[PDB]
Amino acid sequence: EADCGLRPLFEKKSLEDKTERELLESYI
Amino acid sequence: IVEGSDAEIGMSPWQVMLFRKSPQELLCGASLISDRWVLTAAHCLLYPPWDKNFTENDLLVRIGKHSRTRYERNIEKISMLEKIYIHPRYNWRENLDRDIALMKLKKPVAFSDYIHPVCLPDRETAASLLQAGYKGRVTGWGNLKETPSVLQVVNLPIVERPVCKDSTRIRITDNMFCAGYKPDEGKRGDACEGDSGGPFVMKSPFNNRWYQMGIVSWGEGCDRDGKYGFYTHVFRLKKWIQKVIDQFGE
Repeated sequence: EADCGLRPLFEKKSLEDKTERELLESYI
Repeated sequence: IVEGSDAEIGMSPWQVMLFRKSPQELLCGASLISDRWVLTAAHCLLYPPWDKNFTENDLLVRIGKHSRTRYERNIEKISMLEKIYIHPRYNWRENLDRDIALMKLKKPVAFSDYIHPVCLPDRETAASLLQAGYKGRVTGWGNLKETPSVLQVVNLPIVERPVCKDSTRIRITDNMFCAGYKPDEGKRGDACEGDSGGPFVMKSPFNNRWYQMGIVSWGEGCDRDGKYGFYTHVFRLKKWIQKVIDQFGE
């Protein structure tokens, strides 16, 4: 809840998921 | 989930499986918003025509799952339901307006690599992210076609309101948004039957946290050209969510 939205196996590991970039690039 | 791919392990740690006790049956998807609270669609809990009017001791939640069928020993956590909460103005007879339900867990879950809550959006995040052309992410163990062994993942662009409204005859409300690719965009993907209650999430480029903007609610068929999956507008109803959760002491 205070640590929400941060995935232990991804954001907390500084690892990009398979299709994460598809979301970021759509903000243009 | 139609026209998607397998989830990575820990890709959707807020993913919750809504499960019927007797008979043992996968019922819906759901989202984990705290160690104690689970968010889902109301028609998973209350849709009388399909004999859906479940009480607390009828259901259980399975949290941290990846496999659809296989029990995962030290990974998944099963909890009973203490109390079911359905929106006061939920409308099952017409268009599934306010298709949102909260569930209080008897047994709070400990966070792990496979279990972690999703953020609910504040006003600015919802305004900055819930915009047409912006892509979100849908997850579920629901149907792969109209007619999975593991959790399925699809990324879908939010569709502007006029196009959502024109695509269907069913009445559209401001408590809904639709998502999916247009026929002239080539790409495809959609939620399907069984995916309801599942989160429609978006990653913030500002604090790089994941926010749940929607709940898989309804649609006409799955992944059809000129048709779009409809999602419960979580923030529009965040006033109800706040009242339910903030009621009790920790």
